[PDB]
Amino acid sequence: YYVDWKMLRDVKRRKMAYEYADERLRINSLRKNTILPKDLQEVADEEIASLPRDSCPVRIRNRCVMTSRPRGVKRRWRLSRIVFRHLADHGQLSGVQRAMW
Amino acid sequence: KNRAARVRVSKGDKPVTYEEAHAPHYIAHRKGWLSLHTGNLDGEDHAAERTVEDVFLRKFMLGTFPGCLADQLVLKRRANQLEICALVLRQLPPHKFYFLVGYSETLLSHFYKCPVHLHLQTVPSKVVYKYI
Amino acid sequence: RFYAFGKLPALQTLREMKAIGIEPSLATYHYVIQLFYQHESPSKGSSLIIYDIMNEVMGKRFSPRDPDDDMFFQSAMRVCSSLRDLELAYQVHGLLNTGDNWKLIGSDHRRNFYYSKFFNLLCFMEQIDVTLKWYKDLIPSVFFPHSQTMIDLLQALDVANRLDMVPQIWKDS
Amino acid sequence: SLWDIEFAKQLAAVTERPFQNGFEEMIQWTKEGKLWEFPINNEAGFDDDGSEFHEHIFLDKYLQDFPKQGPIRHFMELVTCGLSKNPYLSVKQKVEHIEWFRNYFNEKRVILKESGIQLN
Amino acid sequence: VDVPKDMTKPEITISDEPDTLYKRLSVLVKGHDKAVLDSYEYFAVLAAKELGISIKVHEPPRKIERFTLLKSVHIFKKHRVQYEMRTLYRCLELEHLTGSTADVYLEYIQRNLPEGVAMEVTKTKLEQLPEHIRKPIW
Ligand SMILES: [Mg+2]
Ligand SMILES: [Mg+2]
Repeated sequence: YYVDWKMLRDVKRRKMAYEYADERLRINSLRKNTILPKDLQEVADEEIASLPRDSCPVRIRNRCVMTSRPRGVKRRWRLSRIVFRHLADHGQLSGVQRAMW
Repeated sequence: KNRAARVRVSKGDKPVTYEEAHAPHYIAHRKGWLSLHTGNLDGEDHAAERTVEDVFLRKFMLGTFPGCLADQLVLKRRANQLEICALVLRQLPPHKFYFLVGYSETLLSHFYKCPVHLHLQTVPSKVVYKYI
Repeated sequence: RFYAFGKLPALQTLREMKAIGIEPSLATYHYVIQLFYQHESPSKGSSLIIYDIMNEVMGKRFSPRDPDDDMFFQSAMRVCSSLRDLELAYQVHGLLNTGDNWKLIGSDHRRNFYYSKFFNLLCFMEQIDVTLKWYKDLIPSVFFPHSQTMIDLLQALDVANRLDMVPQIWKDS
Repeated sequence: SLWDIEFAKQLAAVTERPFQNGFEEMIQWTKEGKLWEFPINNEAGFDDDGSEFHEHIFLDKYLQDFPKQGPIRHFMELVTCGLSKNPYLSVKQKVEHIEWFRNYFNEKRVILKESGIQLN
Repeated sequence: VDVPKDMTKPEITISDEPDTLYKRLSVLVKGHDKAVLDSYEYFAVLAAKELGISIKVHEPPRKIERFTLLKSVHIFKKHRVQYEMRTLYRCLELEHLTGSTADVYLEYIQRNLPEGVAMEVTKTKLEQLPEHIRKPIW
């Protein structure tokens, strides 16, 4: 079990987005190019908008990995701010400490 | 009032480990880090991995040695091997202790795909820093 | 397994292989020491032959690569306990520690035989200066005292008149 | 030969003691592959198909079949140049990209001819 | 008293090849707490003096990374908690080394790396000239 249904959704999304990365890239090559004619690019356009909607990366969310919180995340530990503090304050995060200066 | 990772003052009878008697603002000042690994240093990678690994180890160890864990775990990571070091109450017969040592070390070695060492230090009763 | 005097054809075999270039295994030498022991109890000359065969065997560094080899270092030392000869036990030990000591003894029972007998020799045959010394090294560290090694320390302190080491050996025992 | 294997096992059984030291633990572990090799080289374990830098940098060979003067040369020389700078991919994979393009352009001849440039 | 006899069996071979020369070899140790880096420095220097490796040691400026999070679970934005991670450095600069010596010294040093520290090894190696450049011209 992932902690939340939402997290589940996200796992799927990352899987699909991993699978179609090659197709998406190859097509958006054509799409993003001035050199090729527009007639290729409109077909290529429908091509990439044909692809399953959950395969596109912008639909991914970086979520807290233990607690599933959608924001207030620190990218480095993939941790919610709350869970991060909870680990660091027991000193289970090496080299992390309160800051005085 | 800050509450984080604190053990509040009771009527004055409460036994408190050296660890538990020091609030987060004392980390790196008086008490030290319960883990050691390269990941949180300036130019380094995979901090996240090691954090999750850590969390799972504390949970796992706490469940594998029920009731006999004295203080929180110490996790040293060196050049791809993790030495877990624990303070253990004497509860079990040394048969059960060695069984669990071997069982654990093998299990976790196959889980995390790296050599795992386990070092048990045995103690009569929870070492007491304060009150009591 | 048949004749105790069938060591003479076997001895011939022991020379035979030495002609064709193949270095005799520790298993070979073991069986040699087995029949040579069965004929060592009544006659002490075959003893001298085991001791000299061993004496040539011990100037060398081993490669214990054949199947049966454990009982060699079992019975190579086993003879010195019955015949009470310590020098050749020093030699068996110098042999053990040489090539790979660890690889030269197969089992824990057959391991404690070794120290039972060897320390049996060390205690009565040698000065207290040597016995007290190898005591603290062998006993708690490697393999633990049986009854046979227990009685030996008792008879070692009666003859040399040592009343100082009784509390120590008692607390250890 | 199963008997030779049981012989090597019976030999390795008398040979193998429980470790007498740390250095032994580390030695057996290293030979086993559990421990790391020192001094560390990060490229250890991965040779990348024994390829050499010219099977990476110069992709001209796979542009042999493609219209030589067209805008397709422009586009494909860009794709090519991109793959030339790409560390994370193998030779095989780059070539698979190239071929997907071969196949996709050769899939649509129609749109290319109609486009105002005759394209091969 | 009890001494194992004939305990040594090193295995070394000499290939005919011209072992690689290292003009300079820099080793950067990052760690969290200073004291460990000092002990490590002591050990490293000592280890090099015994191999006659002729090294210098200096200390690169420390980096402190700070960041903030909210102090409360729900809503007081006015209150925060700030965390640090301090990275401290030592630099071991070795000069005029050989290939084998480098591999040994580095093996020894790297094995003994304490758990809270990291290491970066910059080897500048000496090569004379490539073949096709020597003195041909096309
Ligand atoms: Mg829920
Ligand atoms: Mg987003």
